[PDB]
Amino acid sequence: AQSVPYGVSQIKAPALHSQGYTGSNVKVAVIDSGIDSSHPDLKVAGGASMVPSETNPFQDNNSHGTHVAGTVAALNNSIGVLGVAPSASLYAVKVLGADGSGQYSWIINGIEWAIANNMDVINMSLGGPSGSAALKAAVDKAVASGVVVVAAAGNEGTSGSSSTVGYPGKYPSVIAVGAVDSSNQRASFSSVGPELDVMAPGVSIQSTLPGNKYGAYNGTSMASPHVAGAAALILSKHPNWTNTQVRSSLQNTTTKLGDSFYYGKGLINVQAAAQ
Amino acid sequence: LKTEWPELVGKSVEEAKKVILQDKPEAQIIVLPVGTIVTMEYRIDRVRLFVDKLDNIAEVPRVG
Ligand SMILES: [Ca+2]
Ligand SMILES: [Ca+2]
Repeated sequence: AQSVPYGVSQIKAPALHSQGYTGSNVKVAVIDSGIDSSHPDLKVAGGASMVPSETNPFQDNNSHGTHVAGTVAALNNSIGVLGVAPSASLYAVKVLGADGSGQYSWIINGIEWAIANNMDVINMSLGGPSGSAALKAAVDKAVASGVVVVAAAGNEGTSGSSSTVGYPGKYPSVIAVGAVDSSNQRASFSSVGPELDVMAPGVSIQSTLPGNKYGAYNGTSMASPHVAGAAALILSKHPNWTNTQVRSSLQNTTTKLGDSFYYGKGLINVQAAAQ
Repeated sequence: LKTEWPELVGKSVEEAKKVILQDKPEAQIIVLPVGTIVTMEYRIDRVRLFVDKLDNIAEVPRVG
C-alpha cells in the first residue's frame, strides 16, 4: 500500500490533491546529490550534473537527493509514499558528490542551468557557513528571472543573540526554511535568525531512498522540499502567479507558532496559501 | 555532551580523529574539503571534518 508521510498532510497538500491540484506541468529542480531515477516511486523529467567526476545526475550515490525528491513528488499510486506535488516535473541537478559536498561553483552552475532551462521552482537542501558575491548573484538572478527559490535554513541551532542561518538561506531573495516536528515545535538543530522565513516538517520525514527503499531523515533539508512542493501546488492552481505572488501567499497564510526569531512566519498552509 | 572541538583547528586529521573518538566514541567521522557546500540532513552521531590542502582541520568540528 501507499503511505502519506505526516509532513505531507501537516501542510495540507491533500486538500489540494482532492480538488485536482497535484503540481502538473510545474518544473522543479532539486539541486542536490542527484536522484535515483530508477526508484519505482519517482518519475524524473530530466536533469544535468555539475560534478566533474560524476556525470550521471540520475545516480544518487549519497541518497540525500533521492530522499528530498521523494518529499517533493513521490508518485501517487499504491506503493511507497506520496510527495507534496506528485504530478510535478522533477529535474535532478547534481551539484554534490557522493560525500554530500560540492564546490561553491558547482552549486552556482546548477542555479545557472536551472534558470536557463526554465525551472519554476528550485530547492536547495544544502548550505555553507559563508556567503560569496557569486552565490548571492546567482540566487538574486534566479528570482529576478521569475524562479521560486527555497533552501534549508541550516542545522546550527541557537547561538546567543546571533543568527545561525546558513548560505544561501541567509539571502533575502531566498525562502529559508526551518524544521518543526509533528507537534509543531522547532527542532533543536533548526538554525534561527531574522533571515528565517517559514517552518515545515523536518523531523522523522519518511521518503524515498536509493535502490527501491524508504526511510526517515531529520534536517532542515527535509523541511525545504515541503515548501518547494507547496509552491508547485500553488502554481498548478495559479499558473499565472509570479514568484513574488507565490512567496507572499506562502508567507501571509502561515499558522503562527511563536517568536519569528525562532519560527519566521510559522508553519506553511498550502491549502490556505492556494486560496 | 561535548558537541564541538574548537581545540582541534590546525591539528592534523589523524590527531583530530583520536580526540573526537575519545570524547564521542560513537562518532562517525567524515573528511571533506574546506570551503564546500554540504547537505542539510542532521545526523546525531556524525562529525564532519573540513580540511585544508595540508590535511589540517580548517573549521571547528561539530556534531551533525
Ligand atoms: Ca507512491
Ligand atoms: Ca532568507
